[PDB]
Amino acid sequence: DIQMTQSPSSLSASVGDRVTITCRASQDLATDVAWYQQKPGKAPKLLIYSASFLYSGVPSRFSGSGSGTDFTLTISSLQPEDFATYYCQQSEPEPYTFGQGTKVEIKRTVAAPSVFIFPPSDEQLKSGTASVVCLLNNFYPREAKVQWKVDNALQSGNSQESVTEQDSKDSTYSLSSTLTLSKADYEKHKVYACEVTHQGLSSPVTKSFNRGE
Amino acid sequence: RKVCNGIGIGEFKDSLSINATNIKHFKNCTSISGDLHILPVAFRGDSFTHTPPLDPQELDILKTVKEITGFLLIQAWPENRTDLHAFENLEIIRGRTKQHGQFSLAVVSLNITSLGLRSLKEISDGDVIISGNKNLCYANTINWKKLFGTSGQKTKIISNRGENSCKATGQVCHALCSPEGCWGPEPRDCVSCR
Amino acid sequence: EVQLVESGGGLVQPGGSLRLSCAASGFTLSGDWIHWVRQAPGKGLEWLGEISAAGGYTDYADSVKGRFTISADTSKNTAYLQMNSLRAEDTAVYYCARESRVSFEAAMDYWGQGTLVTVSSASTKGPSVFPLAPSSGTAALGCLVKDYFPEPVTVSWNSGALTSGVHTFPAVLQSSGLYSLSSVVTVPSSSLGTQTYICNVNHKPSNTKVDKKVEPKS
Ligand SMILES: *[C@@H]1O[C@H](CO[C@H]2O[C@@H](C)[C@@H](O)[C@@H](O)[C@@H]2O)[C@@H](O)[C@H](O[C@@H]2O[C@H](CO)[C@@H](O)[C@H](O)[C@H]2NC(C)=O)[C@H]1NC(C)=O
Ligand SMILES: *[C@@H]1O[C@H](CO)[C@@H](O[C@@H]2O[C@H](CO)[C@@H](O)[C@H](O)[C@H]2NC(C)=O)[C@H](O)[C@H]1NC(C)=O
Ligand SMILES: *[C@@H]1O[C@H](CO)[C@@H](O[C@@H]2O[C@H](CO)[C@@H](O)[C@H](O)[C@H]2NC(C)=O)[C@H](O)[C@H]1NC(C)=O
Repeated sequence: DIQMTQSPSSLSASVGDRVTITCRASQDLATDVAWYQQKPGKAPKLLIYSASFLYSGVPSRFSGSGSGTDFTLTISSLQPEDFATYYCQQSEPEPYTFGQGTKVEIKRTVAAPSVFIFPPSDEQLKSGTASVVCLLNNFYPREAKVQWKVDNALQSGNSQESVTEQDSKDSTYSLSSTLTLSKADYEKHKVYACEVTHQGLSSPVTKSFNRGE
Repeated sequence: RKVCNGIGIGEFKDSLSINATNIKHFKNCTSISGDLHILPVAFRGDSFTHTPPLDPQELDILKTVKEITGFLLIQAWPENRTDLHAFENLEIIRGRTKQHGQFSLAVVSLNITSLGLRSLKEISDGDVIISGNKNLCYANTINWKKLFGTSGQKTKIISNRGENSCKATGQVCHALCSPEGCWGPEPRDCVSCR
Repeated sequence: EVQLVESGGGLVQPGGSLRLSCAASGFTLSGDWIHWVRQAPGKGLEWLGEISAAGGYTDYADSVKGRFTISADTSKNTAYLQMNSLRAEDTAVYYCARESRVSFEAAMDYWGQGTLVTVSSASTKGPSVFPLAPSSGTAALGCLVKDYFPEPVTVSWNSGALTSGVHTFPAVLQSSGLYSLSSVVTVPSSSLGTQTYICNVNHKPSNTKVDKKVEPKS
């Protein structure tokens, strides 16, 4: 096959920044390169064909350049909604090799999480398992430390986190941490606490509840 | 071996259905002396009688039941469940008492794809009505006449999954089954083997 | 106006087979070229093959030749991807896409939403759904969607009438080998007594929908 090698692998840029993504073909493709934008959980969307031609309805901040082996996609002024993975494609002939993608994430000002805690439901408890959920809502940057304390004892090996993809409007993230205990373990302790450390917090924030109260 | 009262008798007097509060009383029962009713009210719960909704997992309590002397009425079932899993060990329905004085087995408006009554060898008296189970196949494969103990017992299988649709989707007896039919698609569901 | 919709994704045991469908609307498959492209979770795009429904000409990636094949029913305006002898590594979102006629090249101008095929020696399992009760200005509430397999589930609130402030988290595989996620929403605290909140969970791999009303705990 023809190889299509994209660089950089990822980038973090601010709103209004110029962004340049590169794609190198292993042989001469003339101008037979297309570019796509893929948002998470969505199908790729066609941006550019024949290396430099803007597909109908695509914003003019997107442009493409190059011929032969070296091709570039430029976003003249990055917008928050431009968070995506961008792909080049060898568009002629088969097998139409796609590049490995470049992930573009948005850099913005610090924003503190709003923190919430949720006890297990009585419905789940009758089933023999307790899930305790901590929510960190709408924060930046992504990096956060979230720790579970049960009657002041730090928990390890019994929680998992999930983080949303960057919001296309304000570039923030949200995060869930879920602590899993047996009903028996859950019922032998009183205080359930989620402690959050983050750049936007002057000191860590704790949300907690007392079982049964 | 343990005999327990059915719905309407003893601990189950004035109960409409097996339900969250009464289902514990069937623990370890091998024979129901009376009838079993499983109704939508069981799963919805009932404010008037202070009955919480039945956790469908509690139905597993019934797996020890081998005999019902009266009738079995099932008009609600976890939509999640493809067969009558809790009754996989039921061997005999006697129909000494019958629903409306007529029916010993009534399986009505469920989401099941097969009956799964793999241990059932006899329905001594009463009619069988299998009605309105839109996903249900396999029921017409059973030789009901052979399960029956009283001349003139009837089986009516109405408004379940169309015969053509069961054939088109492959929901017919496994190749390993004899002509006696089956309770579902698996070799364990065959009434008898080839 | 042009739309493509893939269906047929779900759990397949290793060694098993599956046929995916791609329903076109707004244009006829006959007269155009359609491509199948897949994407393993967190990975890049891989072209699989193409078909001209008119004439029935097909071409395939070397990686799947002999195992995957493409067909089309012009009366149904639907294309198909037949996949034999599936392996764990074939786990991916499968897309169909129309080849554009803006130019000579195979720029792909319309894509379906994709359908997720999971190849695993595991069992299909529908989700348990538990409320994340509010009030513990703004109230947060949600649903915990736990212990399902395979992916994916979708979640809406009040049948899609509530979208503002909703976060449905990426599923995470638990140590049990079953997925779990939460969907949360923030709403005015003052609305808790006057607005019903229901999460609608769809687990297409097990053909299961679940609705859960989430209310303040008493
Ligand atoms: C049927 O679904 C339930 C869960 O579905 C429910 O979630 C509840 C919490 C409520 O919100 C309901 O309204 C909602 O529909 C599953 O729990 C059940 O699966 C069983 O779960 C048991 C505990 O996880 C487990 O012990 C069983 O093994 C499991 N059943 C099996 C054999 O898979 C579903 N029942 C099925 C699939 O038969
Ligand atoms: C569910 O079963 C319970 C029994 O566990 C029923 O409760 C009985 O109800 C009758 C009629 O109201 C009373 O005579 C009994 O005193 C009740 N017994 C107990 C222990 O509570 C209940 O009625 C059933 N509910 C439904 C709808 O079937
Ligand atoms: C009601 O029963 C139907 C029939 O079994 C269920 O739909 C099936 O779900 C399985 C996955 O477990 C699919 O593989 C089948 O293709 C489905 N059947 C068809 C052809 O529709 C349905 O899930 C049940 N309802 C609930 C709420 O569980």
